[PDB]
Amino acid sequence: CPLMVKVLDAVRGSPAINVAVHVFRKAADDTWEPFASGKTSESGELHGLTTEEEFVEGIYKVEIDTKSYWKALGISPFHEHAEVVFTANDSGPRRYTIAALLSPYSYSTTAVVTN
Amino acid sequence: CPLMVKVLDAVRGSPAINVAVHVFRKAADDTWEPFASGKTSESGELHGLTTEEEFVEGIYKVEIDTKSYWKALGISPFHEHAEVVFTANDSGPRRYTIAALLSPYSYSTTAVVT
Amino acid sequence: CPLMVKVLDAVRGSPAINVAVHVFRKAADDTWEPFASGKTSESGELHGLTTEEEFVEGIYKVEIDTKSYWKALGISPFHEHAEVVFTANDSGPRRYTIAALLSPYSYSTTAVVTN
Amino acid sequence: CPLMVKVLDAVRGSPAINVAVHVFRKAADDTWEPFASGKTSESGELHGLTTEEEFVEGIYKVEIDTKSYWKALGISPFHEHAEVVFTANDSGPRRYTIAALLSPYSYSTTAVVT
Ligand SMILES: O=C(O)c1ccc(-c2ccc(OCCCCOc3ccc(Nc4ccccc4C(=O)O)cc3)cc2)cc1
Repeated sequence: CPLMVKVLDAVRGSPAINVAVHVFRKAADDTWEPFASGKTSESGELHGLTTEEEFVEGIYKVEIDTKSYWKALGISPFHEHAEVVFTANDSGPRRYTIAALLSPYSYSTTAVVTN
Repeated sequence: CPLMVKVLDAVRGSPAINVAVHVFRKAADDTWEPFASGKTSESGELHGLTTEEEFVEGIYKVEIDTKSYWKALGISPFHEHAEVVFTANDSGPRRYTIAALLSPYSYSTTAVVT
Repeated sequence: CPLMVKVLDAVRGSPAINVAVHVFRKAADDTWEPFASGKTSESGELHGLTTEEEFVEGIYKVEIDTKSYWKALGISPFHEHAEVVFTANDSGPRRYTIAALLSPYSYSTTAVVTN
Repeated sequence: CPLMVKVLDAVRGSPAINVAVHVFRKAADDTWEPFASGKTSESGELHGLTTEEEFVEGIYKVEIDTKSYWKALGISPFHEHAEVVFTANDSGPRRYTIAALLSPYSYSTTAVVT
C-alpha cells in the first residue's frame, strides 16, 4: 500500500505501539480535510491507511499523536504532535513510508519514497 | 529571551542560514495567530523573537520554511515546511530552545528547556 | 535472527543500499575480535549476520561503514564510520535491530531490543 | 578553539551536564592516543579541549561516556558509550562542533564545521 508509518521509541528501545496517526489532505478551499487514520501495531507499523486509487496527488499532512502516546504511558512530553507535510504523487504514484523516532523532548521523521 | 530557534544542515555540516521561521500562538477559537518571526542568522540561530512579558502559557507553533532553504541550494526537498507545536508551561524552566536538524527527506527537532 | 541492521538515507529518501557492516565482539584479552560482516540489501536491511547459538553474551561493536557508503556515491562525508557498542544477551537471548539514519555530516542510531 | 562538543538529553529536554568526554588522535601504528578530555558544563558544552596549534590534520575519536550519564539518573541504557570518529581537514572550515543528542536506546550526532 502507498502510505505507511513506522514509529520507534528511543527511551524503551522498542516499537512505539498504539500511536494514533491522522492523515489530512489539503482541499480546494485550502482547509485540511480528513483523509485517513489508524494506529500503530505491536510492530510499531501502520498499514492500510489508503489505496492507490484514493491516494491521489495532493498536499498531505501526517499527524502523529505523540502527546497522546506519551500521556497514555503516563509521561509528560514536550510536543503536541509530530507533523509531516508533503506533496505526494506529483510525478506519478509513489510509495511513501514515514519513519519516526520518539523521545519525550525530541522527535525525528524521515521519508522513504519508492517507485 | 524565553524562545530561541536554532537550525542545522546535516548535508553540508553547517548552520542553516537565512531560514525563515514563523511563530504562532493558538487563539481561543483554535486558529493560529501570528506571534513572531525572523530569519536565522549566520550561526543558524534566531534570537529576539519575543520577551518574557509577551510569551505567556499556551500552545505555540514554530514553522520553519525548509522548502525554500533547500530549493535555494538547488535541492528538491520532501517537506513543505517543518512544524514544531508545543505547550509553553510556567511550571518548570523558563527558556525554550527549539533545535532543528535538516536533511532533504528528514527533519529532527529537540527542545532544551532551562 | 538475533542481530539485524537497517539503514536509511536522509538525503535521497531511500534505503541505504550496499552499506558494509562489520561486527566485532570483545574477547577475553580485551581486543575487538571479528564476529560477522555483511552489507545492506536493496531494502536497506542486513539479515543473516549470526545465529542464536553463536550470538552469545558479550560486548559487541557494530561498525557501519558510512564513509565507504558516501564515497561510493562520490560524496565527501564527515565521519569515518558509525560505531554501535553494546552489551548483548546478558539477561538471556534477545533480538537486536540497529536502525540508522545517514546524512553526510550526521548519523543517528537506535536499538530495538525484543524478547 | 577548533573543537567543541555539545551534548543534549532528549528525555529530559536539557543539556546533558557533567558528561565525560575523551578525545583521541590516531597514531601511525593505528592506536588511539589520548589527546584531550573534559566534562560537559551546565550548558552541556565542553570548551577549551584543544588549540589550533595542537589540533593538526588527522583522524580523531570523540568518546562520550553516555552509560555513566544514564546510570546516574537511574536509567539502564543500551550503549557502552557513544563514539564519533572523523578526519580533521584543513581544506575548508576551521572550527568543528560535534553535537550529540542522547536517549537511553539512541544517539545521534552531527558536525557543524564553520
Ligand atoms: O544547540 C546545538 O547547537 C545543537 C546542535 C545539534 C543538535 C542535534 C543533534 C543531533 C540530532 O539528531 C536528530 C535525530 C536522529 C534522526 O532520527 C532517526 C533515527 C533513526 C531512524 N530509523 C528508523 C525509524 C523507524 C523505522 C525504521 C527506521 C530504519 O529502517 O532505519 C529514523 C530517524 C538533532 C539535533 C542539537 C542541538
